[PDB]
Amino acid sequence: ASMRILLSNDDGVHAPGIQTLAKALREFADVQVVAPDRNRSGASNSLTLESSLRTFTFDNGDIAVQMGTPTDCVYLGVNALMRPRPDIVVSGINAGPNLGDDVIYSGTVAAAMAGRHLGFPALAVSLNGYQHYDTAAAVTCALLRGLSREPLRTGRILNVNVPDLPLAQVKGIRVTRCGSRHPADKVIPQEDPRGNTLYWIGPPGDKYDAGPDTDFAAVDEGYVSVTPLHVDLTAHSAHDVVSDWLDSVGVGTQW
Amino acid sequence: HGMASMRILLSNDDGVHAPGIQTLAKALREFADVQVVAPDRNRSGASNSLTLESSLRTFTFDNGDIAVQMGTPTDCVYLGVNALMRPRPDIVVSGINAGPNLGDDVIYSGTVAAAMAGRHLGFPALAVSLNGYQHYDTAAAVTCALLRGLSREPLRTGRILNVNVPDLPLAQVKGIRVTRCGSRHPADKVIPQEDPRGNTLYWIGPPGDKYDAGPDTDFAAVDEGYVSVTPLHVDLTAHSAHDVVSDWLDSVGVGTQW
Ligand SMILES: [Mg+2]
Ligand SMILES: [Mg+2]
Repeated sequence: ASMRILLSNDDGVHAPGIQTLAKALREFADVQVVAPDRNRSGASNSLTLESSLRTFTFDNGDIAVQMGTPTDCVYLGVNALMRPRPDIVVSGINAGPNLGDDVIYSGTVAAAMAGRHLGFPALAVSLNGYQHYDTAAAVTCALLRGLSREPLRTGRILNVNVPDLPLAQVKGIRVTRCGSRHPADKVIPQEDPRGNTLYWIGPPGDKYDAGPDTDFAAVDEGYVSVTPLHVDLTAHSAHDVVSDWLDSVGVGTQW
Repeated sequence: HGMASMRILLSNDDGVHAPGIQTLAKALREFADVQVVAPDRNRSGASNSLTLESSLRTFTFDNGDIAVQMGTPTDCVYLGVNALMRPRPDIVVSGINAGPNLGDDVIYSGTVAAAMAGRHLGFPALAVSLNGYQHYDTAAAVTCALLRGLSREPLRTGRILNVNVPDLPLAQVKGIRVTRCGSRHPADKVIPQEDPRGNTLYWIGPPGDKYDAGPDTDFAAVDEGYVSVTPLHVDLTAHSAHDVVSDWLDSVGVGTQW
């Protein structure tokens, strides 16, 4: 009768986002934290395959995985560290948005995606700023109460982006689709003291597809954005064009 | 016709030293202008990860190959396209990977991620994976064929092609199928291993069993000795769930007062 939540993030176990959320969730749910030991923004859906992973348990039960990715954390949490397995994965609250085509790089999104085969759809929660963690926590709690009110029948992952506003100013929720950007192109070089050039990944590309039905627009307008995600990367609409193309260029056929 | 008619950024996730990338490099160099930009070590499992908290250093080998030190496959393509290469590449080719990248494994794949990073270029990017370790020459011939195809006629729709090659002599490959990604059961094994001081450390276990591996899937194509070609995109939206999620929110009163 009580929800059992595996809580992770990509900011790391000590981040205000995850700690604020953990506090809110523990009011009405059982919560196990399994999270990276440090900041893994940009970890996307990476997994540690070449080495075994070391865990550390804090006094309050929180588990940190040393050099663990967000996916590593959920993998260990679901398969080894929680008995019995969790009802759900919640990942967040992230410091900063996970919108549009940025989502494939997101560690926060990835931890949620790793929980896609559990009893409840996974939640990835990101704040569009750094101030109103309480607002994002309230939205998450509402969603979780929601999921115990009626089953959500389709969608294994919800990507939630919350405006960085006091709760009273959040206008509502929009169900959205992922927008997109032009390709990022600006690298930031910086010389080391020996005059060798090192390279920083620069800013994202300008918004391309950010119209009224997108996650970008919803957040800009002061709404919580909720996008259902899946892991199928197939571009189904391209099927026939590719097939005809192959025949036309004679690849895979003699004639 | 043409020893260097196409400019290729060649990357992988196994790293610059991998036989799969070196075999492919030799094959591509017969007709293309090839620049290798790849990880300095095996980054299998790197998915679409990228380095944000630190700057990246490059290392150039004697043959002109570039490794990005501690670089992920996405780092390599991002840097290769945006800073390192002149002229810029016409296309990204990622591979040949030692091992399959099929079904829902693709989102965790460093090989696929490199190709995905080149999706905005003149030609659609290729990720190329061999279903095993032996017949790199087979995967190379298949890759060369696709590239020659792209120079004969441009591909209209589809920005990334995920190519899986059966580990067979070329003569035994039956043909080519355009496929969709299948999917697996979740991996569920954790392999514990005590360190010298008695601490338990954990290894990620093997992939789950195939779940969706029917006749239209990448899994089935490879299993019956065909090259699988799946067009991929980066849009993670489950568009078919939109109405269900909307109706659901309303029915549970989340986001509305009533
Ligand atoms: Mg983060
Ligand atoms: Mg690999």
